Amino acid sequence: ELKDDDFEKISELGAGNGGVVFKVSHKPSGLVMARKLIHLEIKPAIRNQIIRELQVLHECNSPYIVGFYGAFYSDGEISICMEHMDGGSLDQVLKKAGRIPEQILGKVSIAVIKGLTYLREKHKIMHRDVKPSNILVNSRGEIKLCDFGVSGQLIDAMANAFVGTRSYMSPERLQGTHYSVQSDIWSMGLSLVEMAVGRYPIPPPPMAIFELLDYIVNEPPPKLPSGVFSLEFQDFVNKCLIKNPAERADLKQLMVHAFIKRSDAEEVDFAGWLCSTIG
Amino acid sequence: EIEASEVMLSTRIGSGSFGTVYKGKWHGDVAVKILKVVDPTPEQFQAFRNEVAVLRKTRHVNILLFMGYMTKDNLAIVTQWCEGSSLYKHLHVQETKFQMFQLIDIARQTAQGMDYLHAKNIIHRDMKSNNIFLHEGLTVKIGDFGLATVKSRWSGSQQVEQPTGSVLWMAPEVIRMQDNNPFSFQSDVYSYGIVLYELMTGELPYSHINNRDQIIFMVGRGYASPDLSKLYKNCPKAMKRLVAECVKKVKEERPLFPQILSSIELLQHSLPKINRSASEPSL
Amino acid sequence: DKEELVQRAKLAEQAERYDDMAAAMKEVTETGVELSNEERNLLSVAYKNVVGARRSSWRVISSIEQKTEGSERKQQMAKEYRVKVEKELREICYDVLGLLDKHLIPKASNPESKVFYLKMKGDYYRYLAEVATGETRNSVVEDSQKAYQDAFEISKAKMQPTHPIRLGLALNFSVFYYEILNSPDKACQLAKQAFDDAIAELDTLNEDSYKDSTLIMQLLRDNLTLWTS
Amino acid sequence: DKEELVQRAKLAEQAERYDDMAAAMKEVTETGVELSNEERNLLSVAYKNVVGARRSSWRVISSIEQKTEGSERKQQMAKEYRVKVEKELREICYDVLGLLDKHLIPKASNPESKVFYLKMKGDYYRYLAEVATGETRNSVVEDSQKAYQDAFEISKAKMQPTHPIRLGLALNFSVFYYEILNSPDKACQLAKQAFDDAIAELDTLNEDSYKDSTLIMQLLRDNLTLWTS
Ligand SMILES: Nc1ncnc2c1ncn2[C@@H]1O[C@H](COP(=O)(O)OP(=O)(O)OP(O)(O)=S)[C@@H](O)[C@H]1O
Ligand SMILES: Nc1ncnc2c1ncn2[C@@H]1O[C@H](COP(=O)(O)OP(=O)(O)OP(O)(O)=S)[C@@H](O)[C@H]1O
Ligand SMILES: O=C(NOCCO)c1ccc2cncn2c1Nc1ccc(I)cc1F
Ligand SMILES: [Mg+2]
Ligand SMILES: [Mg+2]
Repeated sequence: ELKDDDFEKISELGAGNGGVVFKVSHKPSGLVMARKLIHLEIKPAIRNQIIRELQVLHECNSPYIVGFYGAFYSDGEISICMEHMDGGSLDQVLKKAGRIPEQILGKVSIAVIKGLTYLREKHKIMHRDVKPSNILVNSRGEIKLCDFGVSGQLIDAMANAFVGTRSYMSPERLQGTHYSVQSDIWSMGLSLVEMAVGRYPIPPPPMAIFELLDYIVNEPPPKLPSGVFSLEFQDFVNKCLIKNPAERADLKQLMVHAFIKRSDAEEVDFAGWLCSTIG
Repeated sequence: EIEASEVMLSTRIGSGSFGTVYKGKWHGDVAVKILKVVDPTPEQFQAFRNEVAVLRKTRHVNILLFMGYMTKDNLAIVTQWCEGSSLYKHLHVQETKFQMFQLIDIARQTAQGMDYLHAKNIIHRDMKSNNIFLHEGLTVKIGDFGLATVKSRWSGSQQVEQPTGSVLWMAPEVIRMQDNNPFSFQSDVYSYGIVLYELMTGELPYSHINNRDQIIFMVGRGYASPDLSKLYKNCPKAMKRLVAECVKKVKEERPLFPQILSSIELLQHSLPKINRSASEPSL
Repeated sequence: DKEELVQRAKLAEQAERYDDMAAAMKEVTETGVELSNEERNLLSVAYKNVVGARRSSWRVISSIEQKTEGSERKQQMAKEYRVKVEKELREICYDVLGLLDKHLIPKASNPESKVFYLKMKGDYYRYLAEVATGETRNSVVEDSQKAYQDAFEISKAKMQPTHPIRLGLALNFSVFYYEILNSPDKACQLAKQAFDDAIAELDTLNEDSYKDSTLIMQLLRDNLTLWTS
Repeated sequence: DKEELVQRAKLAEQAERYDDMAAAMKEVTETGVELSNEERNLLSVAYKNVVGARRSSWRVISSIEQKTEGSERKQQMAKEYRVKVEKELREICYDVLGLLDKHLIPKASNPESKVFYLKMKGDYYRYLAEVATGETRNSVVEDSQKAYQDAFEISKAKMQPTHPIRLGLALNFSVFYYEILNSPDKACQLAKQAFDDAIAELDTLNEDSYKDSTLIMQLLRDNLTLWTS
């Protein structure tokens, strides 16, 4: 198994509302992994249940899903051990590059759809957290998903967290409603929009998190600025950012959408561009 | 301020919304919270020291002692250590079984402490179950009060003026941020009412919601309120009336804390000794 | 006086006694005066708890009867007790319907009230159906079908897609389709359609009725996945 | 035959149907057959549930009765309804007392069983004393005191202080002292003595006697904590 003592932290990869992830080395194996510590105060039975639910991640093997080695509870914190992602998160790259190139955005959308359909098919799991900070990249050019809702009890525990700044919640999910994968698709669309423009698009060209939610519930969905993007991409994102879940395209429609096909046909040196924009 | 060489940091305790708590031994056992603010603005630092002085001025039984601050080991604040576990741990993590009069007395002590703070024009934002400790078995100790200028970030010489901390105890009128200064006495009253709900239910409000943003939106819209159906059956009727009055969506509807204390005293007067006795179970 | 009888029924409700409550409300119904919106809720809840207790009892009795799997007098006595409690439930439901098809459905000015009462009628016919096995099952099943359909027409006609009454009617009818008629495809279709129609008009949700709306919505979601498996 | 009625009572228990179990046990004991531990335990459980529901209801009714005295004649019918509840409350206890007088007390060949039956008699007299007022209350409590004292001597002479029945007897006696006699010091002294004896004679119980005994001791500590403050 995995225990606290077997890891020597190398660095702090980052910190979000939920917790903090450290790039550490597993001493018995000598490999660098990422260990996410989430602080929470729950009963030991809940902790055991959450560990058991996270044990499912052993067989969730996909080129579009981050790796996983184990999880344990050391002291008031749940520790999650996953493979180390060299490129970090797409939010980091958005901090590096002003705005993502459209070809790379297409490749990103292809990877995200592949991951979401892999989850919904072989695990019946909804990500529930499709965000720029939750998509990870590698030095070899791979794109993968992390921080998806495998453990329901863990989600219930994280329901007790501190207020946020920005949100990637589909308006149906804010309205106490859920349309299976359409909400994850809406999150994907908002992530691609926020990556295309060099800003958070919800206050379209600051506002409190409540005002952001009120806007994304009671206002028209954001759109890419026309004239600086191809038509297939704008149509794809307008399909993804649809208020009505039924009219919102599912995974199958997006897979054969024109923008996705155009992105798949194109050859993009994603690894080289990443190395350039992050050094 | 306080010299960092005087204090000695023991093993870490945990992390919170705006700081990380370690055990210290300066002039006895203390708690040192390392603040997350990295580069305090000079105006921010001056306001921080003003609030620190005001907090050192406080002296009450149900509120922890605020020793002072230090600027050497980053920016940190020193408070009186309490060995007793937090009320949140007792109700939820420990699921400690409290009798009805015990909970009434806990609520009365907490109301006394909050009344002390509000008598001094100190707004204990982030007032909640983790900020309440059961010192010496049943004494209530209130912590992490005030500190407006540190919990909220600062955009240079201007405070960010955005909500922070746990949302379950967050008042609706402060979730909306419909005013630049939504923090006042009534927000504390609402947070205290949520604490009362946890006491009288033993469970967190909005257990059916498992997304924080959904909670934010629904509470801000008024579409969700703590359901009083979870309240304990043995809970006195006036107690349920009080916990209903405290969590009123209307800001002006929530009563002030002197009224809270008066109501709790009347409840303790009316508290009979009939249902209190428990008989043999159907073993 | 009507107010004293309603206060007594509410008091028995607060006392967790659901026999003096049901009788008190039936006596109120026997007055032959039209109910108000508040008073209807007490009647519904009381006769709902009365029926649910016997339903749970019947479920556990039937589970034990299918669990024993032996050859002795215990199974016969369990069957006798099952038919006893079943007869009690039948009497309860028949008293309910006679109270309904003689004072409430015939005299209901408000169409919403008629939707409510036809919903009740279908629900109690379903309760009679799930226990009655044989030739008589087909009659109560079809009567429940007619009550549900008549309620559904009025709901689709003059009811909001987000009103709790209509959502509950849709849920009840989907459960009736899935369990009684054993037609999962059409039940799933009805649930999906009701889900979508409620999703469309989510912005129109006042403080008067919000918790019930999302509660029934989550129940519909749960039923959906339960059946899509 | 006897086992058939035992199975019927068990089935009524599983079905949450208690009045059926109460009658099914009252007919069992009416014969006067040799009573085993399980057989008497089921009767105690059934009767206890039936009267507990109604006594909780009465506590609620009496609490509501004193909610507001400055009103019209709404309390007039409330007190009559409470009288109705007591009429449906005293007579069951009297039936149990007559049952205990019929076979239970004479058909006792084990002092433990006599302790248990006298404990039950005192418990139900205590329940009657709560509703009973005036000289009636004193008349009832004089019987419960004597039953409790005759139970305590046999419990001390024949059973270990750690015995769960004896622990429960001490607990119930303490409760009666506190609630009716309003003698909190004597109740506290008795409870402390019983708990101290239980601690002094510990870690000698059977494997089965490791949950009930601990639960009774925990409840004793809870009562001690309540009465100290
Ligand atoms: N396997 C990994 N490799 C590299 N960096 C990682 C890895 N996992 C997480 N991170 C980093 O962890 C940082 C914090 O992300 P999370 O802890 O998942 O919370 P989050 O993405 O910030 O979501 P919120 O809403 O802000 S809490 C991200 O910005 C990533 O850079
Ligand atoms: N005065 C104190 N003495 C001892 N431990 C404390 C004290 N205050 C807080 N703690 C501990 O510090 C950890 C985190 O507490 P905090 O940092 O105050 O965060 P919080 O109390 O959960 O909520 P906030 O809004 O961040 S104060 C928990 O394990 C507490 O038990
Ligand atoms: O970490 C989480 N979120 O972080 C950002 C906000 O979602 C997270 C959130 C919910 C959740 C439910 N069950 C596990 N959960 C998480 N952990 C997690 C799961 C799978 C992998 I692979 C890696 C992980 F870190
Ligand atoms: Mg994250
Ligand atoms: Mg704290």
